[PDB]
Amino acid sequence: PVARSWVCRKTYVTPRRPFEKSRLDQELKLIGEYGLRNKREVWRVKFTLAKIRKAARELLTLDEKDPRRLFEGNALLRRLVRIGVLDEGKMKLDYILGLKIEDFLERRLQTQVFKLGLAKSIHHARVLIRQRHIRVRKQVVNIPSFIVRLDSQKHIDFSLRSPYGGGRPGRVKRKNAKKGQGGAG
Amino acid sequence: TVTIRTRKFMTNRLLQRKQMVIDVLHPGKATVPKTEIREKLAKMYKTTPDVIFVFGFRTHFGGGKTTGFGMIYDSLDYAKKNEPKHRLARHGLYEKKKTSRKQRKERKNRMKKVRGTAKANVGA
Amino acid sequence: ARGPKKHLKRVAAPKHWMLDKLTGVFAPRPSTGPHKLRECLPLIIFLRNRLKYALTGDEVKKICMQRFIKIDGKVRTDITYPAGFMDVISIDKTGENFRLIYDTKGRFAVHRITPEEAKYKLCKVRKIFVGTKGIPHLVTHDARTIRYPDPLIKVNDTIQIDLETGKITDFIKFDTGNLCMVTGGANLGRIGVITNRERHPGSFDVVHVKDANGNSFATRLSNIFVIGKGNKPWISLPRGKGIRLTIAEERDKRLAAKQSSG
RNA sequence: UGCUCGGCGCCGGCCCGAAGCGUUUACUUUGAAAAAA
RNA sequence: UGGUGACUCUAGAUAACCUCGGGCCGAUCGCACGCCCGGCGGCGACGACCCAUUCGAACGUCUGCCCUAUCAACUUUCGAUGGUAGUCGCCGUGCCUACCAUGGUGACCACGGGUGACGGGGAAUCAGGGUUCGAUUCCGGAGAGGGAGCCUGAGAAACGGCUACCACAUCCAAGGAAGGCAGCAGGCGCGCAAAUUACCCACUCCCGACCCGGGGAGGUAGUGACGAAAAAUAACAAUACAGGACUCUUUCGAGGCCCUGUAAUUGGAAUGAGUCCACUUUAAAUCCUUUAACGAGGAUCCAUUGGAGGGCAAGUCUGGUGCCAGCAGCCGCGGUAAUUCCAGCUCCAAUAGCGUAUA
RNA sequence: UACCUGGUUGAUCCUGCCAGUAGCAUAUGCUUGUCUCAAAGAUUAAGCCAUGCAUGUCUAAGUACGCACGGCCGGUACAGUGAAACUGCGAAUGGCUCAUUAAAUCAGUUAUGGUUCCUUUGGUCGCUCGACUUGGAUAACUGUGGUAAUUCU
Repeated sequence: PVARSWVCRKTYVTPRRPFEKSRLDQELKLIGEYGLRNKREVWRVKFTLAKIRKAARELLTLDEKDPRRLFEGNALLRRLVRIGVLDEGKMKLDYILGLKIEDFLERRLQTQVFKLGLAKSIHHARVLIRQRHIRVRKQVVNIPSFIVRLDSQKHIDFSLRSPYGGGRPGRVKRKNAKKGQGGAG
Repeated sequence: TVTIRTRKFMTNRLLQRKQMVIDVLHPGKATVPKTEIREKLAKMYKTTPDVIFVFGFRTHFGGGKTTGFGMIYDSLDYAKKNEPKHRLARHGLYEKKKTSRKQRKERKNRMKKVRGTAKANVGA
Repeated sequence: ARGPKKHLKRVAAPKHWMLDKLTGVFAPRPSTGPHKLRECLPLIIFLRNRLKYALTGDEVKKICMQRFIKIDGKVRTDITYPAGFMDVISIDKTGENFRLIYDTKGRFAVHRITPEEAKYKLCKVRKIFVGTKGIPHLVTHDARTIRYPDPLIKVNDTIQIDLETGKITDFIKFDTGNLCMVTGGANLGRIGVITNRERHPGSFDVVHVKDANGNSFATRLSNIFVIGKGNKPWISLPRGKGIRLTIAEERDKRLAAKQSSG
């Protein structure tokens, strides 16, 4: 009898047909497009999409003017428009079934850093996010699997401890300057 | 250099102290030790560096803001009255014995092995 | 199991205590007292959670032993004393008083009261007892035995007593039309008006309670605690008035508060 | 669905309310009571 | 008098009893100390026959459990079914006695046997419908080698209490003493199978005459690839050249910004493991966060596991033995032209993880 | 995601099973940089255990003549802290295991009008018609012995 938690779940899912052409090439296309390490991340996004789709199907299996269906559907639409997957005009329960995985991956942190113009390439954006250079809402983030909300999208700048957007110069510049000063005299 | 702003502050006259939450804002520096926080909060509150007990300072990710808890008493006797002993030992106002619990347990078993006046001298 | 239990686990506690999961394996088992274990509130939980006057279990005991705690007008020095429903808590150091009554949902809520209101306590009689020499008795819900009551007091007629002596001051009859409180159950903490009552022989009687907004519900007879003479109550109701407003209106009010705040 | 007591109105009285009773079953629908994780 | 849906309920009245192994009817202790004229007073602590209340416990009512006919009749006055009157039990009743009648259950599965059976709240799988598991932190039940019997106590058939049995076993001058880790660490045995003879009452509670003492209940750290979540091993610029997205010399050629990809050509920008000062956390540290001084160009600071005929993504590559050695979950490859064996190159799959075997 | 593919024939349609494909929880094998949680002698043996620990407890309010410390004007005993011991309370809680048990345990719903209950809370405690404090025993202590040993006497 200890004070523990013992609660966990698997976030990704393994596909039924591992050995094929079409969606394997599609997942390679997604990895090479949006800059992902492996297929566990894209399987994680597919599992989240499957959970959202299952919740939407179990909402549509009920009837109109049901308080439970209306409450959970309004909460789901409000969360999905807070994330930024949907549009303000298309705030209905039937628009959930007509979205794809790249709608989720446009709100990823690396994609937003690359499309904000402050990064060179997608892999450069990923390795720059992982190396603690970019803050949001004056809080320095480290992780690239960051779902950027709609209200926290215009507050993505360089960190104040970074050698790019204002700060101390880095390790190799000071080392090169000290080496040049030692060699010159 | 170091900016302190208070929140969630309340005074309980039943425990004759003032408990509060201290946040430390140090931009781009190492975390401030508890002593400097003690005279900063003391000179903010116009109280001598004697009756302030702070604990549990955790630094957020990024090194820009820390959170902590602290209590300000009214007198040193009341600070010695209702306070845990380890913070008094941290301030050097209290000292505990250094004997381990295994020696105490074996001493208790040796004293329970005997009976009478022999408990004082046979059990160490 | 060769005797009574002395330890209570953390998840075995009732939900209205509102304990957390990671801080320990054990929970404060209350001492035996006026109220039942499943429906009570220990002084330690109320003091260290509802007002946060203490932080540890030793500090609330240092609070409690110094005779700064008055429950039902008498000084209590126990940390596991069950402070149940409708009890009064008096703090003479800070000049603040609390009355333990339910919220709109099934949990206890804090309720600041004036000291002049903190002199009486509504109690519900459980049974009518005759003594050893033809003398009438009365047993309340907190087992406070009162000798020589009014002879118009029936089996389920709530009374108003006084704390410092223990005498009967007033009472409210149990009739259809009086404002009522419910203790125990799924729809716990609702304010309504008693309209009907079914009499089932050999079983539990069920009454019908009508809310002020036209809502109607039902509960057992033993979960009925009448507090008012008709429509006007005797005790000041807290915020929300025990109305049991629905989930969608709760969300609408919460977003109204959020956009009003900013 | 009807045959002893009294109501929101009125002059021995109309209506309503009600102590009492008014085929048992399954099925179906609303409520209660239903430990926590 | 009072109540229940209902008393042989509570109370009222009369005539007795009331156990010496005995129901109560205060010979107990602190604090502040007092007014009236030796008596008279406040706040408590302890004990107490009684009632109600609180944690409960106990025996009952209705419904619900895996397999089996190579278990179709079972139990009976050494109680099986019911009746009368008693004993015991805290009461209710064959729970047990003395006397009575032969009753009770069963094909809608009794009875008998097995279980690799603690039961449930639950877990995995999952269109729908279902299958399997549940020793395992919560609830309830049973036991402390296994049967048996008890003292004390309100509550025990108690075993970190006692007595006797058998099985094993410690010390011994041999006359006698002392035994119970299916508690926390640890050893042997067993097995494919499972960790430290560590620290502390600070956090959560528990017990006591109780702010103050104790707690292997618990909390902390170590072992830890059972399993789960996140995620390093590189980015960019110029020279390496095949020409398109736009216009064009019948055709090379060329205007060519973004070029797109690639070779140990070069170049400055960079942070992380690790070494470590300090701060912080904590009963005191370590873990994490913060911050100085170090710290990457074969960034050796060197990423593995199985496969390359079909299912089943990926070579008629080369050399060797050539139905031998072997591969192969299934078809089948092995015969001196092996897309399957044994080595080197390239390539595909998940990638700090991958393959194999039993449920 | 309400999913199938190879194999009997000279070749073609079927029943059919074999083998692949995915999760799960036990062991084993190869390999290994950061960090947050976290299972762990359960399957065979409810087999045997050397060792150390796991249950003890005082306020103003039950007993204080241990100089073990210790206050003074000492004569209305007892200033105060006080080991030890008598007394009352808990040790029937917590912790471990799944060996018995197939209407047995347990689950939901009911009843004790057929009983008990430590402690807490509330009531009762001059309701009886008949000393301004009674008695002797034992601890602890002092002294003195047997045993090879015990929380033995």
